[PDB]
Amino acid sequence: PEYQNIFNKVQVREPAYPGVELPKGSLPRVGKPIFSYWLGKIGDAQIGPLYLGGWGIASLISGFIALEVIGLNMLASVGWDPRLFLKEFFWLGLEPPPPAYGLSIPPLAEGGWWLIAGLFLTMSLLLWWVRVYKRAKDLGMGTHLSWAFAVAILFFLTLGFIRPVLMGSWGEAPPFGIFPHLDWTAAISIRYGNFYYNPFHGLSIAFMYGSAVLFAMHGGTILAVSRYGGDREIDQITDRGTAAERAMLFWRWCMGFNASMESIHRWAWWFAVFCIINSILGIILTGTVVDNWYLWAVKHGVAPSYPSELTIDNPYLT
Amino acid sequence: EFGYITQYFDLAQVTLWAFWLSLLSVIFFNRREDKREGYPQEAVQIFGKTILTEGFPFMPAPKTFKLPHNGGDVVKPGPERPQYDFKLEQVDRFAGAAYRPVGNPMLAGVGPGAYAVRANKPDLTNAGDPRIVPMRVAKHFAVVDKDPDPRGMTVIGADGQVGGKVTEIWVDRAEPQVRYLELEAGNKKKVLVPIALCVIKGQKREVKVRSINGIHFNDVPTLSNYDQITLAEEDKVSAYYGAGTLYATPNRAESVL
Amino acid sequence: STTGLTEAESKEFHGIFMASMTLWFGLVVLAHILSWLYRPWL
Amino acid sequence: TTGLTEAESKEFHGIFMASMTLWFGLVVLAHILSWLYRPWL
Amino acid sequence: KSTTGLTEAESKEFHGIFMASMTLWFGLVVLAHILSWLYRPWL
Amino acid sequence: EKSTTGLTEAESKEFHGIFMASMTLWFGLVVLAHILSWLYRPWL
Amino acid sequence: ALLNFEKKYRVRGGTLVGGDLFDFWVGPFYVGFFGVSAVFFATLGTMLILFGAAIGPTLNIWQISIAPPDLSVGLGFAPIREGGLWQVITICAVGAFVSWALRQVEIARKLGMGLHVPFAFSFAILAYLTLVFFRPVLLGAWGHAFPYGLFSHLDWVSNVGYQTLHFHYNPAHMLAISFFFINTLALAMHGSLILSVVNPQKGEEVKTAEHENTVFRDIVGYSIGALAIHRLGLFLAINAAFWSAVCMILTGPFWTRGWPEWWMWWPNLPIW
Amino acid sequence: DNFTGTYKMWMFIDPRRALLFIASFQILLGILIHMIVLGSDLNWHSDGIPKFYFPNAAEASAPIDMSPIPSARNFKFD
Amino acid sequence: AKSFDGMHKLWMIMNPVSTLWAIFIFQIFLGLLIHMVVLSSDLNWHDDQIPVGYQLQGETLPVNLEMKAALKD
Amino acid sequence: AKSFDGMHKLWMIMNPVSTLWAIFIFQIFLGLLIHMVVLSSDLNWHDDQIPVGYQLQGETLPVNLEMKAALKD
Amino acid sequence: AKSFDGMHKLWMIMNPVSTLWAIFIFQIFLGLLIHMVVLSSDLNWHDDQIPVGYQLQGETLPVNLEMKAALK
Amino acid sequence: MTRDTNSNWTGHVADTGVTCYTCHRGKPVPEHVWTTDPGPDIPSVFPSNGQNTIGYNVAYTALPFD
Ligand code: BCL
Ligand code: BCL
Ligand code: BCL
Ligand code: BCL
Ligand code: BCL
Ligand SMILES: CC(C)=CCC/C(C)=C\CC/C(C)=C/CC/C(C)=C\CC/C(C)=C/CC/C(C)=C/CC/C(C)=C/CC/C(C)=C/CC1=C(C)C(=O)c2ccccc2C1=O
Ligand SMILES: COC(C)(C)CCC/C(C)=C/C=C/C(C)=C/C=C/C(C)=C/C=C\C=C(C)\C=C\C=C(C)\C=C\C=C(/C)CCCC(C)(C)OC
Ligand SMILES: [Ca+2]
Ligand SMILES: [Ca+2]
Ligand SMILES: [Ca+2]
Ligand SMILES: [Ca+2]
Ligand SMILES: [Fe+3]
Ligand SMILES: [Mg+2]
Repeated sequence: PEYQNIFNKVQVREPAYPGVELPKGSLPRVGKPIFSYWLGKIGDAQIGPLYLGGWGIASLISGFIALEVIGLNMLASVGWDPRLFLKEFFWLGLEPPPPAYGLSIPPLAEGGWWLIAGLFLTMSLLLWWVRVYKRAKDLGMGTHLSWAFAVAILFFLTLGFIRPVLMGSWGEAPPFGIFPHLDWTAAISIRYGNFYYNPFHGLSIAFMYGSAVLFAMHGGTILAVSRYGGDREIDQITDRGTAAERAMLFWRWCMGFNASMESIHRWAWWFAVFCIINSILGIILTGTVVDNWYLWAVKHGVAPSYPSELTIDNPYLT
Repeated sequence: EFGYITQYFDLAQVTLWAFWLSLLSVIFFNRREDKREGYPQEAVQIFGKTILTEGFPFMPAPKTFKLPHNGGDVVKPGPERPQYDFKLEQVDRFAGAAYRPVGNPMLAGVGPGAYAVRANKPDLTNAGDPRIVPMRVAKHFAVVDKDPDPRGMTVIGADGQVGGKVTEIWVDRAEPQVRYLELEAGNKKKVLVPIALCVIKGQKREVKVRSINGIHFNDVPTLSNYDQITLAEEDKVSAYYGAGTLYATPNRAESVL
Repeated sequence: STTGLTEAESKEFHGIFMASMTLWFGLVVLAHILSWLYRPWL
Repeated sequence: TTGLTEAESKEFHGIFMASMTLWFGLVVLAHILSWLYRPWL
Repeated sequence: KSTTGLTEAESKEFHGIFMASMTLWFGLVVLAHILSWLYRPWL
Repeated sequence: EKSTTGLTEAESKEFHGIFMASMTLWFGLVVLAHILSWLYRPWL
Repeated sequence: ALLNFEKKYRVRGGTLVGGDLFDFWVGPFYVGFFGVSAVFFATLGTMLILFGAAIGPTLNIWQISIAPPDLSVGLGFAPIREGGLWQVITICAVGAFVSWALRQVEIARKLGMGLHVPFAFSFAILAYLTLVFFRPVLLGAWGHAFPYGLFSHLDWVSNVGYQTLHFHYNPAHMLAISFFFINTLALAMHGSLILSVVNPQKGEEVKTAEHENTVFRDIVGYSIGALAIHRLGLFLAINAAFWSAVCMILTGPFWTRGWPEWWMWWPNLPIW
Repeated sequence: DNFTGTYKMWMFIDPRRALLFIASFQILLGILIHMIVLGSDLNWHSDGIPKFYFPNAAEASAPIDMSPIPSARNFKFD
Repeated sequence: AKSFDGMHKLWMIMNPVSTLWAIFIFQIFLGLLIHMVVLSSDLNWHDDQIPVGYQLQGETLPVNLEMKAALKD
Repeated sequence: AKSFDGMHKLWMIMNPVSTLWAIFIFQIFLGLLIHMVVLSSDLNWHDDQIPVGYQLQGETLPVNLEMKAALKD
Repeated sequence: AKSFDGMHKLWMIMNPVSTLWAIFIFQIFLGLLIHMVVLSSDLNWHDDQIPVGYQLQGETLPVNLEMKAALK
Repeated sequence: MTRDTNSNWTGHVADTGVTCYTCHRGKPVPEHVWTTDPGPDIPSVFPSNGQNTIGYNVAYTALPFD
C-alpha cells in the first residue's frame, strides 16, 4: 500500500540541542545528551539533558526515602529473602494501621511505616508540582500543565488522606502493593453497596471511555493529513493550511460539526480533567454521606426490577 | 427493615445537578472557541441567494496572536485572503449537489488538489533562520548508516515508469528529521516530493510513489529559490501530489464495486 | 549476490557451518544416551 | 566486516580459546568438589 | 574497527595496576571467609 | 576540557571559610539539643 | 451551510458502492450509499428498542431492558417476546456500525487522506463483535451476550465478573487497564502543552517547536516529538481495545477456574 | 598536613547546588527522625506525662486488624 | 545424489552473521525452556530426594533432636 | 581432522567486543539463576541446619531460658 | 604456558573506564544481595538472640517488673 | 457428634445426613482440615497482620489467609 507514517525509515543526526536559553540567574543543565537508534525509529532520539534546581532535588529526596521504606517493608514481610521477594512479588504490600487506632500515630511495625511513606510521598508530589509550574513559566509559556497536575494530586490526596480523616481512621486508605491495592478496590465497592450505582462513578467512566475515543480520533486524523504537513500544529494554528482545512471538513461531513486545530486541544484538556473531578466527587461522598449506593439508586428511581416468582425466608426474622 | 427511607433530598443529588450544570457550560465555551476558523458560514437560500449565518452559539470576539521575529499580528476570527480561481460545474441543480472540474483535473486546484493561500515567508527557527532546508545548506547533518541513503535511487511512479532520480534531502532543523526528497525529472527540472508519500526500498534502490504516474513528474510546481521553501510553496507541492490520488488514472474516481 | 558474498566465500562458510552443526548434533546425541542410561522416560 | 585483518583474527582466536579452556577447567573442578560434598543424582 | 585509543604501552600500564588491585581484593575476601568459618561454619 | 565552576582560588578559599564556620555552629547546636534530651529522657 | 473555504473541495467521486446516485450532501452531512444504510439501520434499531420498552413494565429511561434468549435456545432462533427482538436489534447494530466505518472510508478518499480513523474504529467494532458473536459461539449459546439497557447491562457486567471470584486478577484485564490509564495521562499532557504554547504569558509572542522540546526535557529528560505523540496516541487507544477483546475471549472459553489461580504458574516455576 | 588544599574543592563542585542539597536533606531528615521517634516507646505527646489530658476510653483493648471504625476519639491503647 | 549440489549458494541470499545470531539466541531460549518443562514434571531430579533427602537429614541430626527436646519442655 | 581450519576467520565477520560483552553478561545472569534454582530445592545448603541449627541454638541458651521462665510469673 | 602472552592487549579493544564503572557497580549490588540472602536463612546473626536476647532482657528488668505488678 | 448433626441440623443436611465416610473416606485422618495459621516467618519485633501472602486456603488471593 502507501506509507502509513508509523516508523521513521531514514534517520539523520546533528549535534545535540542544549535548549532554549533560560533567564539569567539559573543553574546549568546536567548531563551530556546521548542518542538512541531504537527510540529514533518511533520518535525523537535525544535523551537528556536535565534540569535539577531547588524544588526538583527536595523532590527526589522525599520520593526515594518513601521508596526505600516501602521496599524494605515488603522485604521484611518475607523474612529478608530476595528469592522469595521475586517469587511472591505481586502479593506483597505495606499495610495501613488497624482501624481501631483511629487517627493517632501507631507504633512503627503496626502501621507507622505506612504513615511515614504516605507523608514522604505527599511532600514529593507537592514539590514536583512547584517544579512543573516554574519550569513552564520561566520559558514564558502558559501554565496549563500545572492545572491538570493539580487535579491529579487532589485525587491522590482524597483517597488516602482527606477521606480517611473525614471517616476517623487511617485504616480506610489503600496499601502499597499490586494485588493488595486491587483487593482494596473490590472491598470498598462491596462494603458501600456496588459502585455501579454511584452516579459520579458512571460519569467518570463516561469520560475515560471518551478520552480513549477522542485520542484515537485525533491521532488518526493528524497522521492521515501528515502528507500535507499536518503534524506541525503551531503553524497550522497561526497560518491555516490545507491540512487543517481537510481535517475539519472530514469531521464536518462525517458527523455534522467540527472543531479547529486549536480548539480540539481544549476538548482534550477537559475530557481528561472531568474524569478525575468526578473521581474526587464520587469518593468523597462514599461513607461520609451515602452508606449504600444501591439503596440510594432505588430511592431515586434508577435501578431495574427483575421478576421474582419465589419467596426466600430471611432466617434472622424467623 | 432493609430499605427504609428517612428523607428524599440529600447532598449527592444536589451535587449531581451542579455537575450537570458545570458540564453543559464547558460545552458552550468550547463550541464558541470552535468557530474562530471558517465562519461566518454561508447558507444558500430558497432560490440561490447566499447569506452569512453564525450558528448556535454565536461567534466569539476576536483575539490576537503576536508572531515572533516581527512576523505580524493575526486576528481571529478576522479577514480572509482571496481564493484563487478554481472553475467548477455543478452536476445536478440543487444546493447539495456535487461539482466537476472543468479542465485538466490535475492542473485545476479543486478536489483533493485544492490548497490554501498562506504567507510568502519561510517558517523560522528560534534563532531566525529558515526551518526546512537542503542538506548542503545545513552542513552539520548526516544520514545515520544502518539506514538507506536515498540519494541516487530512482523514483518509479505507480504505473511502473521512471520519474527521475533523487539528488538532495531536505531536512528540518527545529526537529531533526527528513521532510522532502528533491529529484531531477524527465525534462531536467528540480521537483520535491514529501517523504510521507514515498516507499523507500534499499535493496531495489527504488522509491515508489503510488500517487501519480511517471510522466506526471514533469508538471510538479517549482520553487523560486532553492535554498528555502515558503508556506505557500509547501501547500502547492503537497496539493499537486494529493490531486493524483483521484485524478491520475481516469478509473480512480469510479466506484470500486 | 544480495549479501555481498561471492561464490567462493559462500562455499567456505558452508563448509565450516556444516562441520560445526554436525559436531553440535553429536554432542546432543551423547547427552541423550547418558540421560537414557540414568533415567529412562519412555 | 569487522575491520580485523586475518592476522588480528588469528591472534584474537588464540587467546579466546585459551581463556575458554581455562574457564571450563575451573567449572569442572567446582563440580567435582560439589559431587564429593552433596551428590545430586 | 572498534578501538579505544590506548597504545600498547598504556594498555600494559593499565593491565599491571588492574591485576595488582584484583589480587589484593581477592586476598581480603579470603580473609573475611576464614573469619566467618571460624565463627559460624556453614557446610 | 575539565569541569569547572568558574570560581577562582580566592573565591573558593572565602566560601570554604564561611562554610566550615557555619557547619561547626550547626553541630554545636545539635550537641546541645542531645544533652538536654539525655537529661530529660535517656534512651540507652 | 458551507464554511468560508468549503466549496472547492465538494467534488464527485471516491465512492465504494453506488456511484453517482447517492453522491450529495444534506446540510453539512455527506450521504452516500452507506449514509442511507446507516440512517436506515439506526432508525430501525431505535424504534425496536422503544417497542421492547413499550411491552415491558416501565418507560423510565433508566429501567428499560431488552434481554437475550435463554441458554436452552442454544445458537438457534428465539421467540419474539423471549429473545428474538434482541436478535433483530443486534443485527441492526452490526449493520449500522459497519456502514459508519465504510462511509468514513468514502469521505477520506474524497478528501485525499489516509485511512487511519476507520482503521482505529474497526477495533471498537471488533470488541463489540467479541462480546455478541465470538464468545457466544465458542461457548455455544446466544444467551451469553449482554442485555440492552442502561443499568441493566451493568448487572450483567457485575455478575459475569464475579463468576470468576475475583476478576481483577485477569492478566489481559490488567494490561488493558494499564493502557487506559496511560492514555488519559498522555491526552492531558498533550492538550496542556499545545494550549500553553499558543497562549503564552501576557504580552509575549507565540512560542515555537524548540520550546515544546525544551520544556519536557527540563522536567523529565526526554521529549518524544510533535509527530510521534500522535502515533503514541493511536497506539495506546488501539491497544486498550485489543486487550479488552482478548481478556473477554479468555474468560469462559479458555479458563473456568478463579482468575487468581492462573497466576499460580509464576511462583511454581522451578527457579525459586 | 595532608588537608592543606581542601578549599579547592569548590573549584569543581558547584557551591550553589551543594547548598541546595544540604538544606533540603537536613530538613527532610529532621522530619523523618521526629516521626520515627514518635512511633515508638519514646513518644512524648501521648505518654501520659505529666498527666493525661483527654477523656480517654476506660477499657481500650490491644487493636487488631479485624476491627470496626471507632465511635469516639481515644489516644490510650496500651 | 547430486540434487544438493548448489546448496552452498544459500549464503548468497541469506546474511551469515544475522543467521548465526538468530540460531544462537533460539538455541539458548529452547535450552532454558526444555529444562524448565522437564523440571516441572515427574522426571524432576533436584527435588526427588534421590539419592537422599538433605533437609530431612538435617532435621534428624542428634544435636538438633536434643535441642528440640529441651525446648518442648 | 581438517574440517575446522578456517575457524579463526570467525572474527572477521563477528565483532569481538560485542561478543565479549554478551558472553560476560550471559555468564553472570546464568550464575545467579543456577544458584537461585539450587537454593530453592532439597539441595539448599543455607537452611538445612547442617552442621547445626543456629536459631534453635539461640532459643535454648540457658540465659534466654532463664529469662523466659521469669516472665511466666 | 605462553598462551596468555598478549592478554594485556585486552585494553586496546575494551574501554577501561566503562569496565571500571561496571565492575564497581556490580560488586556493590552483589554485596547487598549476598548479605540479604544469608540474613534470611538459618545463618541469620541479627535476630538469633545470641549472645543474649535484648527485648526479653528489657521485659524482665526489676524496675519494669515492679511497675507491671502495680498496674495489675 | 454424628448423631447430633443427623438429628438436629436438618436445615442444612436435609434427610441425606452424614456418616464417617463423608469425611474419613477410609482413612483415620481426614484429608481437608485446618489449624490456626501462624503466617510466614518475619522479624521477631514485627506482629502479623494476617494477609499479603499467597494464601492457599483463600483461593490464592492476597486476602486474609485465615
Ligand atoms: C555471617 C556473615 C557475616 C559477614 C560475612 C562476610 C563475608 C564472607 C564477606 C563480608 C564482606 C563485607 N561485609 Mg560482612 N558479614 C557480616 C555482617 C556485615 C554487616 C552487618 C550490618 O551486619 C555489614 C554492614 C557488613 C559489611 C561488609 C563489607 C565491609 C564487606 C562487603 C564489601 C563490599 O561489598 O564491597 C564491594 C564494593 C566494591 C568492591 C567497590 C569498590 C570500592 C573500593 C575497593 C573501596 C571499598 C571499601 C570496602 C567496602 C571495604 C574494605 C575495608 C577496609 C580494608 C577497611 N558485613 C556477618 C557477621 N562479610 C566481604 C568482604 O570482606 O570483602 C573483602 C566478604 O567477603
Ligand atoms: C524526645 C525528643 C525531643 C526532641 C529531640 C530533638 C533532638 C535531639 C534534636 C531536635 C532538633 C529539633 N527539634 Mg526537637 N525534640 C522534641 C520535640 C520537638 C517538637 C514538637 C512538636 O514536639 C518540635 C516542633 C521540635 C523541632 C525541632 C527543631 C527546632 C530542631 C530540628 C531542626 C531541623 O529540622 O533542621 C533544619 C536544618 C537546616 C535547615 C540546616 C541547618 C540550619 C541552618 C543554620 C539554617 C536554618 C535556620 C535555623 C538555624 C533553623 C533551626 C532553628 C534553631 C535556631 C535551631 N522538636 C522532643 C521533646 N529535637 C534538632 C536540633 O536541635 O538542631 C539544632 C536536634 O538535634
Ligand atoms: C465485577 C466486574 C469486574 C469487571 C468486569 C468486566 C467485564 C465483564 C468486562 C470488563 C471490561 C473492561 N473493563 Mg473491567 N471489571 C472490573 C473492574 C474494572 C476497572 C476498575 C478501575 O476496577 C477498570 C478500570 C476496568 C476496565 C475495563 C476495560 C479494560 C474493559 C472495558 C473497555 C472496553 O470494553 O472497550 C471496548 C469497547 C466497546 C465494547 C464499545 C463498542 C463500541 C461500538 C462499536 C460503538 C457504539 C456506538 C453507539 C451505539 C452510538 C451511539 C450514538 C449516539 C448518537 C451518541 N474494569 C470489575 C472487577 N470488565 C469489558 C471488556 O473487556 O469487553 C471487551 C468487559 O466485558
Ligand atoms: C535428566 C535431565 C538431565 C539433563 C539432560 C540434558 C540433555 C538431554 C541435554 C542437556 C543439555 C545441556 N544441559 Mg543438561 N541435564 C540435566 C541437568 C542440567 C543442569 C543442572 C543444574 O542440573 C545444568 C546446568 C544443565 C545444563 C546443560 C547445558 C550444558 C546443555 C544445554 C546447553 C545449551 O542449550 O546451549 C545452547 C547454546 C548454543 C547452541 C549457543 C552456542 C554454543 C557454543 C558453541 C558453546 C556452548 C558450549 C556447550 C553448551 C558446552 C559443551 C562444550 C563441551 C564441554 C566441549 N543440565 C539433568 C541431569 N541436558 C543439552 C546438551 O548437552 O547439548 C550438547 C542436551 O541435549
Ligand atoms: C551446593 C552448591 C555449592 C556451589 C556449587 C558451585 C558449582 C558447581 C559452581 C559454582 C560456581 C561459583 N560459585 Mg558456588 N556453590 C555454592 C555456594 C556459593 C556461594 C554462597 C553464598 O553459598 C557463593 C557466593 C558461590 C559463588 C560462586 C562463584 C565464585 C562461582 C560462580 C561465578 C560466576 O558466576 O562467573 C560467571 C561470570 C563470568 C564468567 C564473567 C567473567 C569473569 C572473569 C572470567 C573473571 C571472574 C572471576 C571469577 C568469578 C572467580 C575466580 C577466582 C578464582 C581464580 C577461583 N557459590 C554451594 C556450596 N558453585 C561456578 C564456578 O566455580 O565457575 C568456575 C561453578 O561451576
Ligand atoms: C437520525 C435521523 C432522525 C435522521 C434524519 C435526518 C436525515 C433524513 C438525514 C441526514 C443525513 C445523514 C446521513 C446523517 C447521519 C447523521 C446522524 C443522523 C447522526 C450522527 C451524529 C453523531 C454520530 C454524533 C455523535 C457526536 C459525538 C457524541 C462525538 C463524540 C466525540 C466528541 C464529543 C468530539 C468533540 C470534538 C470534535 C468535534 C472532534 C473532531 C475533530 C478531531 C477529532 C480532530 O482531530 C481535529 C483536528 C483538526 C481540526 C479539527 C478536528 C476535529 O474537529
Ligand atoms: C528491595 O527494595 C529496595 C529497598 C532495595 C528498594 C526498591 C523499591 C521497590 C521495588 C518498591 C515497590 C513498590 C510498589 C509495588 C508499590 C506499589 C504502589 C501502589 C500500586 C500504590 C497504590 C496506592 C497508595 C495510595 C493511594 C496511598 C495514599 C497515601 C496517602 C495520601 C498518605 C497520606 C498521609 C499523610 C499526608 C500523612 C499524615 C501523618 C500525620 C503525621 C499528619 O498524622 C497525624
Ligand atoms: Ca508528655
Ligand atoms: Ca536428585
Ligand atoms: Ca548448611
Ligand atoms: Ca546475634
Ligand atoms: Fe495534537
Ligand atoms: Mg489487604
